[PDB]
Amino acid sequence: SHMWIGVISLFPEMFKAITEFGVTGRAVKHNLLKVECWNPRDFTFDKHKTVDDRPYGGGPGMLMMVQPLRDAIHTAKAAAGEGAKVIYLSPQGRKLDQGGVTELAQNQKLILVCGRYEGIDERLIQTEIDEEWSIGDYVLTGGELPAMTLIDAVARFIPGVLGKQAEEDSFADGLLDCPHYTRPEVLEGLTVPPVLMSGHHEEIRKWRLKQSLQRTWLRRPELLEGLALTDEQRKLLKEAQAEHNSLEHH
Amino acid sequence: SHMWIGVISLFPEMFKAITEFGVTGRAVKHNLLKVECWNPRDFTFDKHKTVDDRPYGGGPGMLMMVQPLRDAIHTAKAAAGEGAKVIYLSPQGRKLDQGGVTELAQNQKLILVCGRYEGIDERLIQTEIDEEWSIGDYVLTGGELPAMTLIDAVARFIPGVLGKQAEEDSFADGLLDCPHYTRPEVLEGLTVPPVLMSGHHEEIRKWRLKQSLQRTWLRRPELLEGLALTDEQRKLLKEAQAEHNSLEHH
Ligand SMILES: Nc1ncnc2c1ncn2[C@@H]1O[C@H](CSCC[C@H](N)C(=O)O)[C@@H](O)[C@H]1O
Ligand SMILES: Nc1ncnc2c1ncn2[C@@H]1O[C@H](CSCC[C@H](N)C(=O)O)[C@@H](O)[C@H]1O
Repeated sequence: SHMWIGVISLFPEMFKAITEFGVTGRAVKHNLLKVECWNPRDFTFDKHKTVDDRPYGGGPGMLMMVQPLRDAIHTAKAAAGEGAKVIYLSPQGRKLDQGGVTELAQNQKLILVCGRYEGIDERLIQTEIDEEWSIGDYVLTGGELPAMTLIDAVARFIPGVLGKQAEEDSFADGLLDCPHYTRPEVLEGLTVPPVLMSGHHEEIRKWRLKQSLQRTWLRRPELLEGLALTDEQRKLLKEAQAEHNSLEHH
Repeated sequence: SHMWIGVISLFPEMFKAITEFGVTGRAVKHNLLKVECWNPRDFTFDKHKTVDDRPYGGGPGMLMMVQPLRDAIHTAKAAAGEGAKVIYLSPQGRKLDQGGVTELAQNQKLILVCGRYEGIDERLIQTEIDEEWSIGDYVLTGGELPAMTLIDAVARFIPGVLGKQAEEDSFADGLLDCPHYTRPEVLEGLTVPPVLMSGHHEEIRKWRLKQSLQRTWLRRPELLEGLALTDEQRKLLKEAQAEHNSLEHH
C-alpha cells in the first residue's frame, strides 16, 4: 500500500466509479490505493437525517449542516491518524494542474471533503481545512467528481498502478503529447506518417518530440513561454515551426 | 426532456455516479437529461474482445483499437439522429470554463468519446470529432471522469434540474462566490459577521457582492482584469479593497 484517502461525502457510492473500474479499480483492489468514505448523513440525530441548513442572512440555496459534516470530518481524521492533509474541493481553491498533482502525490494520507448545495460554512473551512483545491473554473453539483478527479490523477503516480497500456503524456515534461496511430494503415483515406512505419527508432523519437513541441506551440503557446527548453528541444521546436511555416493551412 | 448525451466508453457503469445520485441522478430519473452508453468492447470480433492495439512506431503504451471504437461511435451517431456535436475528451482540447459550459449547454444533443490508455488514433479525431475538450491541465486514466464533469456542469443549466438547495455561484457573473454561514452562532470560537444576523436585506446584498469582489481580487486578480464591472461593482470593489487595506494580515 502507498496511499490512503479518506473521503467525506453524502454520496459514498459514487466513488465506486474509480474503486471498481480500470487501473484505479485495480490499484484499489490490490491495496495500492485505499479509499474510505464517511457519510455526514450517518451522523445526523433527527428523525429525517437532515444534512442541510439555512444560511444566515438567508438568500437562495442551502448549506450543508455543520454538526453532521463536522462529526464526519473528525471521525475521518481519527482514522487517518496523524499526517493527513485535509482538502476541501472548491471552485475557489488552487486550480489543479500536473504540477499540483505531483505535489499532492507526495502525501501518504489525504482527506477530501466534498461539498453539496451552496457549499459549507466558512468557519469550518478556516478550522478544518488545510488547503482548498479546484479542478477548473466551472461549477459542478458537488465535490465528488472533483474528488475522484484528484484521486485518479495522483493514483497514476503510485508505483505499480500503471502497466503496459505515462511519462510521455501531456504536461509530463510540460509539453502536450504527440499524435499517435495504429491499425489500419489507411483510415478514411488518411495514411500514417511514413516515418512511423520506417522503424527508425531515433527518427521516430525526434518526430514525436517535434510534434509535441509544435502542438504545444500551436495550442498552448503560453506553456512554452513558461518552460526552459534543452538545446535539442530548442532545435526541434525551430524545425517544427519551420515545417509548419512551409505548408498551406486552413 | 431537454438534453440527450451519447457516451462511448469501455466502462459504462462508471456513469451511474451521475445517473443515480444527487440532482443529476434526479434529472436523469425524471427524463430531463438522457444518458446512453455504447461500449467498444461490444463491437469486438475476436475471442478475447481486444479493445487496444499497438501504436505504429511503437513506443510505450497502447492505443484504443480503431475498429471497435469507430463502430461504437457510428452506432452512437446513428441513434443521435442529426444535430449531435461529437466531442472527444482530451487534455489537449479546449480547457473547460463556465463560459465553455454555457456554450456547451446550448446543444440539444452531445456525443462524448472517452479515451483510455495512450488515447486514440489521430485520424479518428480528424474524421469523427467536432471538438476536443479538456477539464484541466492534468492527466487522468480515462475520459470517463472528464465526461461526467462535463455532463454535470451542463446539467445545472437544464431547466427543472436545480431546486431550493446557482446564479450566485463562482464564475456565474465572472466573480467568485461570497462566504456563507449557518448554525451554530459560534463555531470553534468564531462568530458570524453581524450583518448576516441583522436581517438588513440590502446591507446583506452589498456585503455579499463586496466579499465576492474582494475574494476575486485576492485569489483570482486576472479574472477582474478581464471583467467589465458595473458602477456599483466598481464602488463595492473600492470599498472591499479599502476595508482589506485597513486591517492587519498574516
Ligand atoms: N470546480 C470545482 N472544483 C472543486 N469542487 C467544486 C467545483 N465545482 C463545484 N465544487 C464542489 O461542489 C459543491 C457544490 S457547488 C457550490 C459552490 C459555491 N457556492 C461556490 O461558488 O464556491 C461545492 O461546495 C464544491 O465542494
Ligand atoms: N485533462 C483531461 N481532460 C479530458 N480528457 C482527459 C484528461 N486527462 C486524460 N483524459 C482522457 O483519458 C485518456 C487517457 S490519458 C492519455 C492522454 C494522452 N497521451 C495525451 O497526453 O493527450 C485520454 O485519451 C482522454 O480521453
